[PDB]
Amino acid sequence: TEALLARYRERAEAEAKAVREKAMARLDEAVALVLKEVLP
Amino acid sequence: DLLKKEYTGITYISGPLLFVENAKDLAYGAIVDIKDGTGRVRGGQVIEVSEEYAVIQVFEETTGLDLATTSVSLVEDVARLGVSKEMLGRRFNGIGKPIDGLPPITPEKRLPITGLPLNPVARRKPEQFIQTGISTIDVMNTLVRGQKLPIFSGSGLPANEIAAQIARQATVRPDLSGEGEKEEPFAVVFAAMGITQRELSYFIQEFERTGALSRSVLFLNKADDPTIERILTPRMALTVAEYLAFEHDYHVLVILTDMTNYCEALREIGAAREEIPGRRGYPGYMYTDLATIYERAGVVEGKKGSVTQIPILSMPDDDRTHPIPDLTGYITEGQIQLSRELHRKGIYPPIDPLPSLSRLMNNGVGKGKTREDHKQVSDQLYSAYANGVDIRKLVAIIGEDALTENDRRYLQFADAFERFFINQGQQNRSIEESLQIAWALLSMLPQGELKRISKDHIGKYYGQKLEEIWG
Amino acid sequence: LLKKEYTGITYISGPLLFVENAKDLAYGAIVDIKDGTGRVRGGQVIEVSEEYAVIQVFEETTGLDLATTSVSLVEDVARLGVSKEMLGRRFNGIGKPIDGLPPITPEKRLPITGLPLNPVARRKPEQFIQTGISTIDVMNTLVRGQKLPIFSGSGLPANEIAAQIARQATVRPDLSGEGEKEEPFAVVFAAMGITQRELSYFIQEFERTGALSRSVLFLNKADDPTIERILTPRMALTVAEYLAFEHDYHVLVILTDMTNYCEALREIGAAREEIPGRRGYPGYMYTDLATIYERAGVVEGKKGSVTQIPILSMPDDDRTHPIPDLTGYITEGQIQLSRELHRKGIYPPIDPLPSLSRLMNNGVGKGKTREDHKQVSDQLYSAYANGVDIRKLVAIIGEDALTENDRRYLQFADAFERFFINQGQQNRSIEESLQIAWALLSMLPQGELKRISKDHIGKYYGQKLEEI
Amino acid sequence: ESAGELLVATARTQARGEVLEEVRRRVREALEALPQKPEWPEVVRKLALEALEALPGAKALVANPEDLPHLEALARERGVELQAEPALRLGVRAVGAEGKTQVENSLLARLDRAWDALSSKVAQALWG
Amino acid sequence: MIQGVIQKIAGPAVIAKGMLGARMYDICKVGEEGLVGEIIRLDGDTAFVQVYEDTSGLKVGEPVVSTGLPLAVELGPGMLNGIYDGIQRPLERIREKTGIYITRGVVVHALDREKKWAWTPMVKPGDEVRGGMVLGTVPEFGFTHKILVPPDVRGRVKEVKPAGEYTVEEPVVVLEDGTELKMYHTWPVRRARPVQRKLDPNTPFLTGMRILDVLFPVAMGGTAAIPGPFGAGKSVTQQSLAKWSNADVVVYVGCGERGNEMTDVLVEFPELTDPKTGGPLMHRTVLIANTSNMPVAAREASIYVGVTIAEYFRDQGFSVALMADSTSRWAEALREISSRLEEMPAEEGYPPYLAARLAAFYERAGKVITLGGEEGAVTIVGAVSPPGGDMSEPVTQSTLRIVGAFWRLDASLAFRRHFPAINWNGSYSLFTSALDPWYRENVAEDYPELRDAISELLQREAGLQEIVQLVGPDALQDAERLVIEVGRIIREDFLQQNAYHEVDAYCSMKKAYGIMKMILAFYKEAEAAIKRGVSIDEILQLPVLERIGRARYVSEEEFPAYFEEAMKEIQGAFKALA
Amino acid sequence: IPGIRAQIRFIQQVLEQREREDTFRLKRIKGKIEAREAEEE
Ligand SMILES: Nc1ncnc2c1ncn2[C@@H]1O[C@H](COP(=O)(O)OP(=O)(O)OP(=O)(O)O)[C@@H](O)[C@H]1O
Ligand SMILES: [Mg+2]
Repeated sequence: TEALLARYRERAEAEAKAVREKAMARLDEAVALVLKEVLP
Repeated sequence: DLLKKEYTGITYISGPLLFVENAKDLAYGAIVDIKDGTGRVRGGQVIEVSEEYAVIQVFEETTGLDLATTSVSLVEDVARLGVSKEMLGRRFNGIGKPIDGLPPITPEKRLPITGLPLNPVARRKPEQFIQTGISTIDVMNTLVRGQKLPIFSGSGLPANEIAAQIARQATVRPDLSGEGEKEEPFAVVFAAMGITQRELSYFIQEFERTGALSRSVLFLNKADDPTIERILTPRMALTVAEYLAFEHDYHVLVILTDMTNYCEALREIGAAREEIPGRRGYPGYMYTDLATIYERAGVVEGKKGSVTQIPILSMPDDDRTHPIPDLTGYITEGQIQLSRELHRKGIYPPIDPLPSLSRLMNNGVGKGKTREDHKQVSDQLYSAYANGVDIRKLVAIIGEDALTENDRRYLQFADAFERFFINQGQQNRSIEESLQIAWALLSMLPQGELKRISKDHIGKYYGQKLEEIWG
Repeated sequence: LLKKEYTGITYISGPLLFVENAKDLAYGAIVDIKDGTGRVRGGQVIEVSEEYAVIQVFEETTGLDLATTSVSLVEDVARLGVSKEMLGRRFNGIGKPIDGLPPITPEKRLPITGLPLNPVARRKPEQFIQTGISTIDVMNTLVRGQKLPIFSGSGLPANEIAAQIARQATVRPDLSGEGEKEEPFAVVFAAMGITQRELSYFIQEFERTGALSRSVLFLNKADDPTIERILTPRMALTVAEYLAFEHDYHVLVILTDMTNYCEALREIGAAREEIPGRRGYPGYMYTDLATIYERAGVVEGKKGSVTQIPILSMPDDDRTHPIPDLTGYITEGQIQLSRELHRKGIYPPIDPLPSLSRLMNNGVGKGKTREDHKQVSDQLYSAYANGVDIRKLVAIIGEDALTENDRRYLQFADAFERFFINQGQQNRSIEESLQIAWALLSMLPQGELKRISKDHIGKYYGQKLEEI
Repeated sequence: ESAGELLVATARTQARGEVLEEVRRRVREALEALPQKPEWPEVVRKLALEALEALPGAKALVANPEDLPHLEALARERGVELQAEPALRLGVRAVGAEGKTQVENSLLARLDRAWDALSSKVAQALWG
Repeated sequence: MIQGVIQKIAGPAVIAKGMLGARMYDICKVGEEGLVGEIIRLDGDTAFVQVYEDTSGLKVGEPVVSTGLPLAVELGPGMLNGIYDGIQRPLERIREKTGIYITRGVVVHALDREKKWAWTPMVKPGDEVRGGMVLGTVPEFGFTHKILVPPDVRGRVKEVKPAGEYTVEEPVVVLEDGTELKMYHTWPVRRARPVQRKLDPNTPFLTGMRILDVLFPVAMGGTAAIPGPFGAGKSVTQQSLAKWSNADVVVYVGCGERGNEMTDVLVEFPELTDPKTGGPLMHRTVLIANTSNMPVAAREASIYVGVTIAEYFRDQGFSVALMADSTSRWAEALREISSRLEEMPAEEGYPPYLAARLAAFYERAGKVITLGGEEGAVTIVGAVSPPGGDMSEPVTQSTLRIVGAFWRLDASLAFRRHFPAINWNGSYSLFTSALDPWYRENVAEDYPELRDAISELLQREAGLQEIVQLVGPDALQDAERLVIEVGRIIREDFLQQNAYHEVDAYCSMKKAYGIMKMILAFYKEAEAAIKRGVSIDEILQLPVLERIGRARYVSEEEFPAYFEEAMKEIQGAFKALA
Repeated sequence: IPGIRAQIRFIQQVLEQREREDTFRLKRIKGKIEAREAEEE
């Protein structure tokens, strides 16, 4: 049935939101770290 | 490392080759970008370096390249591929770039694509019997884990279907071996060199049906794709397979769809380079080049992973003496050779057992591995089938009326063999079923003619009739 | 009218010499090589470059040197002078007379390679040529504009059949239905690698019947320079095209021993150091032979035609040899001679079964021969093939086991061989050949003639072999 | 039955790609803003020196017209001619004696040349 | 543009000096008369030019101008009902400009410029337009020719012309960026035209020939090779395919073949009817003619031009059949040009990239979703002319690795005048299993089973032939004799087909099914009778066999009644024997 | 006997062709080395 597909879509979107927030947590820190790394 | 050095001053562009003069800082074997006037970037590899110029083999068509606005720049000194465990479930093209629209992968290591030889001291002896579900392979041409067992196909023979079926049905038999009972599956690396859309469509559809695209890495070089990109595809595939196997304890099955196309690409480059050919124009180093690919399979002491290769090649005119099959057979550990005669009769898989062979078979069969009667049963089957073929040749010149009773029993055995052992369609036969069929067939012969089977085995398995299985 | 000479010869090896300052020598230009002795021999530019120009010399380079030799330009493209007065003459393959008569005055100078015929300009070959040979005229009809070769062997009478067809070939306008007035008919005869004996034979055969009066003969000997052989077909076809498409002639061109032509082509190519093909023959042999054979045809808006009958000898009787193989790929059928019929003493020894005329269907029937031609040809083919199959079936069960129908078919096959094929030097007319065919068919029952409409069977069946 | 697993894996892969692309875009926007900072002359000097020592026997050094003033002395001490090239930005370029070899140090080249190697570090920092 | 001067002339190869800046595979005009050629090597200041025209009479130092553009074709209304050369020059225009002979240097536009086309817009101002969409339509010959956006063009529409009569050059739509979209566009012939996605062939390519359409089918987007020695029937087979196939458009490509064949096509097709649309046959045919004695290097251009035009009509949503008259001549052209390059040769002197070029050409076949979203297909049938009939040769073997069907013509069958002369033992097709559903839903539920039965009977007869010849026809058993005679019937009643007969030239799938069912019914009844004790001779003397003989000659409209009558008669005649 | 004769002739032809190709290659390479010595020494 399509209920399983709907549940899979819901959980996929929830995981996408969770990973996006987890990135938001330290995006700027990662950018600063990579900038420092590239420079000598 | 962090800077871009650009080499204008290209002096030559002909066929697959490009000459650039002042490139004395390019390493032998390095990878370069060729940028034309319009801004398109094309790849290439350095295959000769000197103070005069550098020979570059291009990986794409040379249309639009000019000697005034074209430039060459370095990417890296050694051709490496970014490798991550997250490559499973991804589809890459011949040079290993994604073609499924998903973002490029984040590497964990960058390993050279050529690789390195496996130390003989480090190697482990392949001994794990793999059940393919095909009687001719399982009983008479056993495949072990850590083997290079190619398929010798023809122009219109169904080798692709056999490869798909082997991938679908493959499994170890932990119960029969005595080791730990685990149901871990195979991770399938699939390298297509110059594949047509029909064959690629079949393979993709079959894998999607079986749900194996999740644990498979695909390196696809199609028929419309550039010909010189085929040099890199098998090496990228084997780099990924070795990584997975000997760093993440996967059992990898690698399929190389058409090695004839690879050899043709090699010939194109070698002819461009004026290499002294071997037979039929193929370069003299083709044996070494093929061994650099095939020998990247096996098992290593102290590790749980393995690599198994099932290359598929088409014999040009059904000729086993052609250089490609000849060198492959001198390198690999056996071969499964299809037969057009059996194909015309409708037998599937159309595998002729007499030209087929499995070198490592004796390491994966016998007491404690599959069953005690296995080896002698296979030997007896070969003997009887050979007798039957000879008697067919005899009838072709003398006529059935002159045949003695034993000769007719052997002919009937050969026909029944072809129709009930070789011919199985799409059916997963356990080694036990295959042995049972072999025994029912050998029961068509008098007790005493089974000189290769020990008396105790004859007592324990001889006598059952073929009707007990069907009808 | 002034001439420019080049003294900058820097290399001579084999048939090539190099000229240093020959920038104005065109590619494909014909040249004259004059040595210190004053002898002038010709050549051709085969490659040209700023550093030097390569010249292929028609003859041996004996007596040439780098100090006195000079090279001069004759014409940019090899041309030939053609006049209607050529009828009744003989030439050597370069155009020079060899009959002891004064040279002709040309009305035009035509390039000998010729331009390709545009497909849009051609028209379908739709009229037949009465060759006088029953097998060809019934089973393998020759159609005006066709290019139908004869495949012969080492000892088979190719020359005899060529001479007989040239002597006997006609156009038969009466059967056209409209009764059109007689149309001109010539015969251009290209001979290549012909020995002295064969040249004498052909001169005699063309003088005996006065056919020479309507023919142009280009004869090339086996001791002549090799390149002369290359030009012979092109000179012949240039004359043929001129006659056909500027004087409304129906020229039949017979090219004899094209095997010798291919041997010469291989010699020249190997001299030019080219990559060889199947059996040493140049990889471009197919294109070179097409440049000859594709000059036959009929054009829309012209009343003339060019028909070609190449004649070949298959080495080792091998039909898979490059020469017959490439010729078959170009031509519109094949007439094949058989050694069995020759060992049987049958002339002409044409075997109907492996022979074929691709254009025959469109040049036989109402207004062209008569309405029974195609059905009779197909029925003869069926009957003779069936007879041969039964004959090979007799190598198993023996004569005693054959049925009545098998006996009838074997008898028909034998009588067919004895009468329809074996005609000696008779000039059988189309009507005569059809009558012989109908008489031979009448041996078989009226019901077995499955391929002939009942009307034609009724009209022509029943006549016996009373005419002998 | 594997459709859900495939969909989830694809979603995770594309989300990670989106985060990485956002990081790369931010680093691009930052690098293009480097010239305005007061330390830009030091960056120009160091890049020019790296290019010069990476192209022995260089004939001339090409830089942005607004940037050559910061390179007036460096070129003279090294004995290499300077040229004005508006197209090049936030970078320096060198041309060899032969005139057929050149070296480019534009920060975009460095970014897009080292990104593949730094991708592992970015991944382990973001999702360590 | 880039201007140079000839430095060296050798055959069809010209080396030009002072061409620095010229790109690979870019057209140029060689000599004072502007002979067209393509660049295939760059060395220093020099460019190696292969010329698509005769080079006799050229001199060193003559000008050589590069056009900056690769080899392209003009795609637009005007190609149907037309005959072109290798590089897409109208041969009717060439004739009426220069007479009955072909002279080098003629400059003519492929698409007529003085013809007015009835044009109907379908794009409004301000609509976003992307590569492959249909801007409008024009009637051509009963086809609704669709004016396409060039594949690599995206933009927004500013102005659209109104309905009316326009020539090809008329800008019928202008984009917001200024790009002018006309009734035609150019396309490089060495680049495949893009598509949205490729599909799985699931519909037959109906050829009208029973042996090919039954035993060795080909799908609508499939590939077929038909090798055979000379005199086997390649050209007749391809003409019959062009005459009776169910393709909307046919593109016939004569490479290095006879000119009488193109003349035959032109003379005949204008007085033949389209199978489906009912109009003249030529209106669905495109002819690309580079005969044997035309310039050799033009054969490659002919192949590429044909495939590109076929791709174009596919992009208009048609089903297109491409017939390559001789790919062997294209291989010969490659061999000659490589000899002039001094490249190291692979087998038999062919260049080592021959297989790659053949593969690229054949891979343009397939059923696809077009950039405009419609469904299209290109079916390529490729003739091969092996030297001496040897099938172990490079072109044939390199073709056998990419084609889905292999129609093997046999000299032995062709000499006994058994046509189509297809060796059914050495032929194969890989679309048999994919097309079974279509057969079941469009011919009969049991069609595959009967087809398999007939194949099995043919195999059994082939087996029995060896013993028959070795031992004698009479010495065999009786049921074996039935097998032999039924195989004879199958060959000479079902496999044979006269391409010149008015009715037999074409055969519907239902007609083939009917003949097959009649033969099989006869065979089953004869087997029963032999069991019952009936003698062979009695069976063979039955008059119904004659009715099975004339079945293929029965018209299609009359054939179902003939089939019912014969089916009744087989039973009626074989029951009274007792 | 005629069949075996045909097979023998075919095989002999193929071997002669391979020999001719080898000779052509050897000539090409010998000319290459000779030209190298003559031009660039
Ligand atoms: N189906 C057919 N029905 C009747 N006649 C046929 C048929 N096929 C071939 N033929 C006969 O065979 C002759 C040769 O056939 P065709 O021109 O097709 O040869 P081909 O195989 O293309 O050979 P080539 O390479 O010489 O062109 C035709 O002119 C016709 O006489
Ligand atoms: Mg043909």
